[PDB]
Amino acid sequence: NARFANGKPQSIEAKYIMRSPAEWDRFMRFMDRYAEANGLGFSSXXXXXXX
Amino acid sequence: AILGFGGIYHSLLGPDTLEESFPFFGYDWRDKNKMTTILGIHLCLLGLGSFLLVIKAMYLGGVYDTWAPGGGDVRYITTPTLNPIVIFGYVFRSPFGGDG
Amino acid sequence: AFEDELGAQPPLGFFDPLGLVXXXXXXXDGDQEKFDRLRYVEIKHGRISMLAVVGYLVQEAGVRLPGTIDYSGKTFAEIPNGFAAFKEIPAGGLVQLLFFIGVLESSVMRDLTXXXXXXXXXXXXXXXTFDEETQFKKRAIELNQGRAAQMGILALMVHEQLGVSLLPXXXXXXXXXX
Amino acid sequence: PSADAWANSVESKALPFARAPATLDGTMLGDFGFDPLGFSTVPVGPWFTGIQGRNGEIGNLKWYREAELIHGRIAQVAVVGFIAPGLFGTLPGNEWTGVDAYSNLNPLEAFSQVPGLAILQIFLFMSYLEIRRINIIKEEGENYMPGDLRIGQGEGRWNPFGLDYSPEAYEEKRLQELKHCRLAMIGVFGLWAQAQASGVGVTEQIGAALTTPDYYAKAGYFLPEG
Amino acid sequence: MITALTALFVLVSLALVVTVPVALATPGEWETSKDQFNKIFQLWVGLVVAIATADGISTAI
Amino acid sequence: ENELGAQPPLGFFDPLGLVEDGNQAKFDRLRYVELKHGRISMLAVVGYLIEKAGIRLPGNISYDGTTFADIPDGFAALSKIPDAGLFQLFAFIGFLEVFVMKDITGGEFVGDFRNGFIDFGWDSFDEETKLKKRAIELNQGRAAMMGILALMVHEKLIPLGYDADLPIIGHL
Amino acid sequence: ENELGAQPPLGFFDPLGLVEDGNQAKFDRLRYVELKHGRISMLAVVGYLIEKAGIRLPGNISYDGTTFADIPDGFAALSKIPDAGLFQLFAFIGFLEVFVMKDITGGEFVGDFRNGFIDFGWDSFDEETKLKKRAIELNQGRAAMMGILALMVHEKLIPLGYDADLPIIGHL
Ligand code: KC2
Ligand code: KC2
Repeated sequence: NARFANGKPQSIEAKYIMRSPAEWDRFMRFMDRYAEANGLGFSSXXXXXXX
Repeated sequence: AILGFGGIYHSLLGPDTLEESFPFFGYDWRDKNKMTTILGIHLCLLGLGSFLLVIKAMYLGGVYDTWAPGGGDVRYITTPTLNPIVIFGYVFRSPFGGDG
Repeated sequence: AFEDELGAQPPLGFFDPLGLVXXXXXXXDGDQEKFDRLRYVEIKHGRISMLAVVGYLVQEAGVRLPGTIDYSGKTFAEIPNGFAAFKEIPAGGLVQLLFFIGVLESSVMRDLTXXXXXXXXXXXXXXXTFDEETQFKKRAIELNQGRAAQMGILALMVHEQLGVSLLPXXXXXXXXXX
Repeated sequence: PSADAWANSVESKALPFARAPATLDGTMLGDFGFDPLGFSTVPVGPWFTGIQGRNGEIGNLKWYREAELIHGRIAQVAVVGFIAPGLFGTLPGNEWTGVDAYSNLNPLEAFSQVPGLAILQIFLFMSYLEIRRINIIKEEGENYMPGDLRIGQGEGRWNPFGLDYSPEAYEEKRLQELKHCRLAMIGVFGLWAQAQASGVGVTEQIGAALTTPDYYAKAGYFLPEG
Repeated sequence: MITALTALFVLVSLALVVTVPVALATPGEWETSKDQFNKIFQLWVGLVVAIATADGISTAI
Repeated sequence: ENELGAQPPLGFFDPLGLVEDGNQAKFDRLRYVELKHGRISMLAVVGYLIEKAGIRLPGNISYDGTTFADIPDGFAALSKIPDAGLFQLFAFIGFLEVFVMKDITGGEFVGDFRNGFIDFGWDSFDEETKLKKRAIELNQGRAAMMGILALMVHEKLIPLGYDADLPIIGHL
Repeated sequence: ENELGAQPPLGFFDPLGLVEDGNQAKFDRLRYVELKHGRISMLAVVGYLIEKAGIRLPGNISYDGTTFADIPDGFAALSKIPDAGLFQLFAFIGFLEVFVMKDITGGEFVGDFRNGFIDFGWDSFDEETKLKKRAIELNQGRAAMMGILALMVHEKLIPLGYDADLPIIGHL
């Protein structure tokens, strides 16, 4: 590598199964609070004060 | 002077709040729909502004090139590169040395 | 005013030695002697003469569109500046000129109407129209501008078929001493 | 002046600058008010059901809806017929004479190569599901529902599966079918035009624009470990 | 003739840059004098057009 | 009058609203415009198809030394007829148009008293000579009016139509 | 309508009794089934005789260098048409069959409303318009339907009908 001009730089499939599973596995924790809950617009100055 | 006049207009003689008699141009700053519509208008005009260069290089008089073959010259860009791995491979490149 | 009694202006004013607006003297009751036709038919010849004279100056000045007029081998410069300029054109070109003239003529700009069209002289489709007092003048100005071009373009027709082009007529002897 | 229905003009939710000529009316499920030129003001009756039936009605669409349904349904099967020969296996041909007529991935040229006995048997089946529709137009008469090959969940149409879907979800499905019908027709026109603009299929275009083409791609990794 | 037309064009625009916002920031004198500034605004653009023809003709003469 | 023209599968088809007046008088004139563009575009497509088949006359067209084979197929043909030939079209067609034999007076139920010989006339079949055959000629025109807008645009982007058919037929 | 197709020698001829029952409908069905088989068979033997007599069109049928002369007479012909030709047959003949021009509903007492000009004559000849001409067209079909069963089963043995008239005409 070292100026191989890579995309999000990366030279193996092994780091593709590091980018996606470490985003996703700290994403699925975020989903476990915010799944199955939608809508409820509020029209205020940054309330978004739902729980 | 056209843009200067209308700016002096709506700062001196204009509706101070647009949402009284102009609901199309009025907003709340909290209307998430209406603020995205003003985005989505302005994104189209930046979009049409970018093809306006693509019209300039391909069709209307061409665009100057230093890598132009046999000398720097105004030339028409007949075949640009629309491969997204080439194109978005600039954005996902590193910002450090020689990547750039 | 709409079109009546316009264009009668000093030092002359009104003109009938002949009898053709006197409605009983000459060429009368034969055919199409409606004065509002002849009223109009003056204006259109004036309008075509105004574009003919002004357009001829821009032709003779060497102001030319850059490029080729066809792809059978005539550039815009190869059209002469003079009278044979409508000759040296592709005939299928001259088809197309007359056609779009005819499209204006059948539908768009008046050519059924005995008055003038809607254009209302300013710039664009906005059409800044004249209201009361100035309009009686400037519609009759268009008539007098029309007639001066009608005398001007035919003057010119007599010139260079009997003489040389306006570029050599302004590069050689022209009437006065100067 | 029978098409004077541009006198009263219902809002075109499609075109907020233009108007809809009041025959759209919000009856039919697909209506969101798109009629920029016309054909809404006039309907046409089924000419294939009658010389008597050649003439039509004044407000009943039923037939522009079908032509929207049939073209849209064929297009949904069609977009897979362009795309799926590239993603999957391409059917080894050794039954009759002629080897590898199937293997072509361009769907316009693979049409001509594959033997005339094969697309005939498609045309015979695609026939047979449609004389069926002739009889269903005759039998149902003026009770006619614009879809209806007798496939659905009620009536004992045919009903294989657990098609238990409630009448509210039934209204969703007819809307979801129709929205994909309108979307797939533009898709087949896209796929038919890309197969002319390049002589390759979709997987040889989209799978070509994801490659780092060979004259731009770097050489490799020749650094030693010592 | 171009130099004289742009000389008039600057001197009109001096009056425009001065007298227009003095009449805009006046709550009374806009609605009354608007037909005095309409005559000069229409004259001003109609002088831009008559000066663009002048360069247009007298370059490619 | 009315009760003619379009038909299955359209019937009265004015979908943009250009004639919805309820007035016959504007509809009268636009009908006879359509008859005339009917009649002209029909003889121009069959003129186009017979010119494109290589069906020409023998000999020179004049003492310019232009044969009938010299005059190219397509749009150029009428354009590069010699001018004195184009006057003689005008002199003859213009007489044939405005006053003699065809008189188009004012758009008037141009009936022109050329009613076939036995065929297709009154005191015979009711359905046929009008309300059908009077309807087909118009729809024949409706095909051929669209045939030239094609044909011109086919010639506008490519060469002539026989040179459109040896090379590419697919779109731009 | 009922009394049609039953002129001498055979009269009404239902030998096996399949119109032994009643209804107009299955007699309606089998009539226009019979007429369309009639109309198709008649142009197919006239299509046969004009092919087999050597009447062709010069020029290629496609880019292939397949001329019309290279397409042989008989049953190799329709099969060795290029496929994109046959799919343009099924487009046009299709649109002409169901839809354009030739309405096909259930056999509607197929009138099609065209025929000629002074010819259809009810109000002139009530036994010439139908019951003779409408009877012969049925039978000319009844000949030609028996012509193509003939046309195949002859050509199933090697010489066809131009080839079958240079060698042997006798049976197997
Ligand atoms: C509207 C159809 C039509 C009619 C009714 C008609 C009647 C007559 C009569 C009257 C009885 C005579 C005596 C006559 C004679 C000539 N015609 Mg003919 N003519 C018709 C049409 C055309 C076209 C379309 C052309 C043409 C020509 C010639 C030339 C040779 C000229 C030359 O070689 O200089 C001569 C002598 C060609 C041409 O003008 O070439 C410059 C040419 O394009 N004609 N023509
Ligand atoms: C039912 C009678 C019939 C009608 C009404 C009709 C109408 C049209 C129309 C416009 C309305 C167009 C534009 C058109 C165009 C072409 N037709 Mg045609 N066509 C007819 C039928 C057949 C048959 C049997 C064949 C055929 C062909 C071609 C080829 C060349 C393709 C090529 O060689 O590349 C092209 C371009 C041959 C073919 O498909 O060759 C593979 C071939 O066998 N067509 N055809």
